[PDB]
Amino acid sequence: TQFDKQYNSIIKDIINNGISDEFDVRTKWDSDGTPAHTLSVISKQMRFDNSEVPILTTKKVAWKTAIKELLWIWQLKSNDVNDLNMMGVHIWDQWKQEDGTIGHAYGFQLGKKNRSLNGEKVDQVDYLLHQLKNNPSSRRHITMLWNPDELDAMALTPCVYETQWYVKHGKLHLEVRARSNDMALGNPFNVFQYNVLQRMIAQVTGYELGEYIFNIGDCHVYTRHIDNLKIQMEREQFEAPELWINPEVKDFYDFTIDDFKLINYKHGDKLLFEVAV
Amino acid sequence: TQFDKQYNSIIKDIINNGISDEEFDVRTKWDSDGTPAHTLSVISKQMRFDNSEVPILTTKKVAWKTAIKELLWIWQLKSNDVNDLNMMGVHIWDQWKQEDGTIGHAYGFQLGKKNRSLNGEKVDQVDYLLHQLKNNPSSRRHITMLWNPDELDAMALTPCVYETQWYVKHGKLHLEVRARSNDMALGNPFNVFQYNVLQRMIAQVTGYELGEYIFNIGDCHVYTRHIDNLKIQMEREQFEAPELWINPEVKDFYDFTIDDFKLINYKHGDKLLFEVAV
Repeated sequence: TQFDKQYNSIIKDIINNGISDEFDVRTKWDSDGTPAHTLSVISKQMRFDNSEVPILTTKKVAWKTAIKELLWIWQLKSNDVNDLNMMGVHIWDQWKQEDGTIGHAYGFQLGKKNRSLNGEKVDQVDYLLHQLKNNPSSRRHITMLWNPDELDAMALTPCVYETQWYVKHGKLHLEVRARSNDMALGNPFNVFQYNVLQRMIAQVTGYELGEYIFNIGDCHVYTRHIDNLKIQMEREQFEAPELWINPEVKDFYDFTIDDFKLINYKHGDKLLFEVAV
Repeated sequence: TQFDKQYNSIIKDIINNGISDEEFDVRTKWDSDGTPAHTLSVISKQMRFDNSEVPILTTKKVAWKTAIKELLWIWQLKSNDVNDLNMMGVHIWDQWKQEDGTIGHAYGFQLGKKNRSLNGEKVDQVDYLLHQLKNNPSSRRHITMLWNPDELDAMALTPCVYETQWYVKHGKLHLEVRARSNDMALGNPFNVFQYNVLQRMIAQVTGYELGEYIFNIGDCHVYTRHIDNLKIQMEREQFEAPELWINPEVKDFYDFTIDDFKLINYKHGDKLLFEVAV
């Protein structure tokens, strides 16, 4: 089910069939100031049966950071970059508002007590966890970050803004969607990132692992990256590593960064891609 | 393209690889005998159309005039009032009206909520979308959302087709919608066609060529009692896709009326009955 396999397939597709954007996108390369151009494809999907962790081996993926951001969003449910800073992460400071938050985005949405459960207002994460055990057959296991009533109050809108869970035959399946995704930098980080969430949720609810589905709306690549991306497609692919999660954790809110450990993560080498600002 | 071919493919997929929910206590029941209405399903299904044909089912008839009427009520009128739908000669939503005659804060109510700031004025999801398609094409945020997290409990009923994403690339306007769950026998044919029409209405009033139409389904299923007829329908003779005519003179989204729509040469199979699940 290798991520390398499907990644390569999409990337190759975008290169030989992508649609170029130039009065469209203004993205000066933070390096020489020149404009960044993309090639994009619409509606792509990668499916994994969870027989292995979906992660890249042709290029190293920052697994630890993926999990720290994940926890900050889903567990702590905060929009405060400070909390994330205390976790040793600084990749969100560029969106830090006056109060240190990112407006009413990401974690803020997950923490709003807007669902009436047993006479009390509960948030999206709580409601879900409860309904996954006490109402598996439901066709409405949905988390939504794209709140239309507050899009203006968000220092930044989410790429991966939704997920739908399904309990089919004792198995927990997860489907997430990214409205936009940078295949070179953002994608690998996000695919692995949400698989961990599935594995976390499945453990605390007591379900076996179902299928993992990642949907991308606007699938794009920066032209400057194409050369390396083509080099990456020739790099050797190894067997997926093993992800260890503390089997003793039974409460979602009890997972810590220490409870996760990737085991035997063999990868390609350094091949960094420039970031466009 | 051809809705019939892709539809049959999903239906057959369900029949052969579906997973039932027979061991669960389901909220759905048969209106006839009250017994639990079980489904058989597949997860994550997508149907893509290049718009060289209007995606419509020919193996049985699709209630196209109601599809469009419903569309106008939700999108154009942005109404949650069932009485407005009644005046259009539709009574299928009557079962869902609360005392106030509205279906709560669902569908049209979300689309008509003035929540986006635009030129020092608050607009709704539809106005904002229309402006942005012309003024800010290429944005990766051309998204409408019916699934409002804050409003979920104040909705008489939760939407199946709850979102859309539009893509303007080289003049062509592309549309991708998503249904969280879709009953393949009764709701799907209706919903798919319905959204294609919305693509055409918008592409006409924004002056874009028709791009791809993509329909994604989360929980793709069929109710167990519908399998024998679905089996029949699959063996039926398919017909050439009809032609949809939309008044070429309408330049504004809100100027459309049901009369501006007319299907020409719509040939289809005989009546197939399907028990209603509640």
